[PDB]
Amino acid sequence: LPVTVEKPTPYTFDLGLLLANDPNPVNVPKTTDTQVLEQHLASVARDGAQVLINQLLTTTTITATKDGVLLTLPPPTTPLPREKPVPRNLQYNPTTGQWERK
Amino acid sequence: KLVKNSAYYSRFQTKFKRRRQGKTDYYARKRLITQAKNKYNAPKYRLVVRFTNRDIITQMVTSEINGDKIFAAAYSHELRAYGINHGLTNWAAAYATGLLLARRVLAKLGLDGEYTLTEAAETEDGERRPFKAILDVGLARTSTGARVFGVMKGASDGGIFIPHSENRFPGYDIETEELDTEVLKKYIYGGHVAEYMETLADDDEERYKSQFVKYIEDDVEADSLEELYAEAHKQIRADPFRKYVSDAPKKSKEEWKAESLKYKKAKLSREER
Amino acid sequence: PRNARSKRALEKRAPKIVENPKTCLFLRGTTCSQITQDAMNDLYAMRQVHAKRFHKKNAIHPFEDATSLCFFSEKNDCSLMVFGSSNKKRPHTLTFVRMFDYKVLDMLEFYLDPDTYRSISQFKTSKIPIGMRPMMVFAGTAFESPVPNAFTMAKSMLIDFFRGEPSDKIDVEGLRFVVVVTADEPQKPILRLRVYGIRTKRSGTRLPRVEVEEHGPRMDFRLGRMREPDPAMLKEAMKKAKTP
Amino acid sequence: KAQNPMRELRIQKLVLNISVGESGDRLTRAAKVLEQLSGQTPVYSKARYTVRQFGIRRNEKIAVHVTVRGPKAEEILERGLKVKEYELRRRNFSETGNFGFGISEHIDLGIKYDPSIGIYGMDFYCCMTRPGERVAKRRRCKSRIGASHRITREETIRWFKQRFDGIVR
RNA sequence: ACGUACGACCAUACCCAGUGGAAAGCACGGCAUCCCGUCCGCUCUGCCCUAGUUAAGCCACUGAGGGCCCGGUUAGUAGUUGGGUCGGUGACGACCAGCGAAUCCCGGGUGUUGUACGU
RNA sequence: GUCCUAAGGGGGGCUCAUGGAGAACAGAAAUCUCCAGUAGAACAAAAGGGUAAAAGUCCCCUUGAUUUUGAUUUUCAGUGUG
Repeated sequence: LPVTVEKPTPYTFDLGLLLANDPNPVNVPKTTDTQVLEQHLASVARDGAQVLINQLLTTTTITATKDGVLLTLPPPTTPLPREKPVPRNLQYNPTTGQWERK
Repeated sequence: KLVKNSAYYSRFQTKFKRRRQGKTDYYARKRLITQAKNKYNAPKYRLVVRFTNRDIITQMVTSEINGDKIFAAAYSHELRAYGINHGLTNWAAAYATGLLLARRVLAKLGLDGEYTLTEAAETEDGERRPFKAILDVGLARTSTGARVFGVMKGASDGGIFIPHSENRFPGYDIETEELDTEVLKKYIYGGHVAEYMETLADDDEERYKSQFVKYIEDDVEADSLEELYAEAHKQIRADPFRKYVSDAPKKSKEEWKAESLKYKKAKLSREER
Repeated sequence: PRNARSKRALEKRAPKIVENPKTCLFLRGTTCSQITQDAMNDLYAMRQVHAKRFHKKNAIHPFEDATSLCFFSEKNDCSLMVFGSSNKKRPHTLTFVRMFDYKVLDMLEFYLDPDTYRSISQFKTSKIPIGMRPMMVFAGTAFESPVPNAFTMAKSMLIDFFRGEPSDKIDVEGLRFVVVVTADEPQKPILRLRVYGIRTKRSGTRLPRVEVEEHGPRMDFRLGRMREPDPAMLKEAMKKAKTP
Repeated sequence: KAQNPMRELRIQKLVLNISVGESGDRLTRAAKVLEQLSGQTPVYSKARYTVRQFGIRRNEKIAVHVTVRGPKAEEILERGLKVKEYELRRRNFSETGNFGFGISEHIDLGIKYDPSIGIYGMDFYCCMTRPGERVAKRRRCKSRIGASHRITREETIRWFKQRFDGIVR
């Protein structure tokens, strides 16, 4: 089985958020069967997950540490709104030469 | 006045079901599974240790949204197949159970078609990483030399990486900040039970026969405890998946379904009630 | 802030250049269906770490008055909100609300299809560990509209809901679950929320072969009423503070 | 089902309390009496609130109590019943199987009189149980005690009459 | 189907009482030398699983009183806003719509479920 | 006119106000035991849903009274190891 899919419009990726955007249309079949509906949805999900794994394993640098095999992702680029706007009891004793409390 | 009125029952807030049953520390569990030093999205393993009156339960547990999942399990009654027949709830049986769990995890993972993403993105400058997990023993209070640390010590000796200190092993001294290896080795091969056997036989023979009636009946001696325990550890490390058959009555799963359905009490219907 | 714990909580609630992960509040109205409550429990399952839940009924209509939302957002330090309610006109509604400076930024209603809703308990597969963030896949022609519309609004809201905690590095073992949202441009289009578990197989090359299996809830949504933010406060919301 | 030997009544604990009401030497001498009677170190009890009319203050030690158990409990409770001549009252018994009495002289208990210590009163109370009290006291899986296992006032009176051959009036 | 150990919902699961529990498992229990902690081996800890028992815990069922959880009813109704239609000095008179209650009433119920090991 | 190893932190144990029944002095109010006890006490805040095997109250340890580094923010520096 091939590990690369072909579509008329290429995918767009945001590896900081692990986000893959598919601008190609999802031709949902006009049938009343849930089995063929979920099979088509899984096939689109299969293509989306395949291009996400291929992009992460080829465009991100790989470092093998003791924690595990880690991929250093780019910073996120999708614009998201923020949640908040941008911004004594101590004296000295002369006759003993020490410190003691009151 | 009656405090348990309609107002008290209306605003009554029940706790969690396992918290009412006194089995789960939900404060410690939340810190266990929702907190991590790193944010690499890696799965986390917890070694669950539980102690009953006649058995020791060691499990390899992953926490999911719908419920926990068990990776591997070792038991003190499976030690009967490994030659350990008495003292199934002491420190030595706990350490052997933790060693058995460690060998079963490594044998299941292959560290003793579908393939992982780690093998797909493996670099040539990469080595085998030890299996890492944290300890969870629940609500049991633990002093120095507790048996749950024997499960920790057995799992760490088997090859499971558990981050830990040595301040609670048997033989540790708080004043000198040192651990006595001879006392620990004495606990490893069951010398504390052997010393109790010799002390009781010298002092109170009637109490010695009552406490250790199974040892005398099966001819298990105090001096042979070290040889018996060490042979059990070798057999655990050799065959981690030896099958055990108990002396309980054995039936199929469908036969236990039919037997309990005969002894079950059916709920009364609406017409009957 | 004489108390040290109260001072630490005030500093945590204080605005920062690098913001904390967002907290979502799950609150239930006076009348709510059990399907909406099960959908609320399913959405809480993917976000157990960064969410708080209310257990009583609230006499709140979000599109009429949202003063109680601003009071709950200020008290609980929650910027995201999921609101569940039921009605004769709207049988199952999930009102997603996003807040900014303890004020209502934008809200959107999600009409859930009752006959096609399957829960996580109805799918007998291996589930996601608690605390692990899933990857996101958005497909369809409704997300690339030149004008800001409800589908782009729902895309940004679903991204913020499943964002989790940011990290510069990630393990390869934490790439086993994916959240798929499908919505196509056009009578009303159906927004379908799908979550899958990912299995990898040998394909004879360096790149693995990806296989999927249904894990999460099978949710079908139709977009309804939408409240767009004021552009002056919207501009302040998208102001990107430079990290020191 | 009452024939079961684990429904047999037995002493849970026996608490001996001396309330001098004032800290100082009198509390220390009362602590020495309780230590001599039992053989274990005593407990210093502080007052919860401050009332000016009684000479007490908050966080001020006013009472000393010692809980005596084991076979030492039956021999001390026997000493208390020897002072009281094995005679008690129905109003002394509680509703949950526990009972006790108050005496005024530990000299009558069997302790030789010392002028450096003196004579102090005592409050005796014996708590009763059946086997099964570990369920309500254990840390893990703590629960409540069922109604049929709870001791009634009639059962502990019948136990007191049968064991110590006493009289309840 | 039952029990145990981790759990998900977190009262349909809670408060009180009664009845029963085959098998195994939990559980009560027996002893304080060692590890350990207390005023007290109550708790915790250490040893025993041998001896006694389902009395309690636990589970199942039942019973009253509440409480709690659903669906219809209320009702697209009160209430709150817009829109004009002519009249009403005007307010508004009704009308069209957008949202959208609650009390009361009726009917049903008093826990499901994931993994692992056993019976 | 006396007494105070300061606060804080972590861990462990316990449940409070009040009411009823009782007990030599002890009698509305001194001390102890049992039961009922959603908090009706206390600690903080100013809930329109704060806290109950705790955020309350008692024990163990720390009391070290403001630790170190940073090519990174902001400000300052004719005394720029900043």
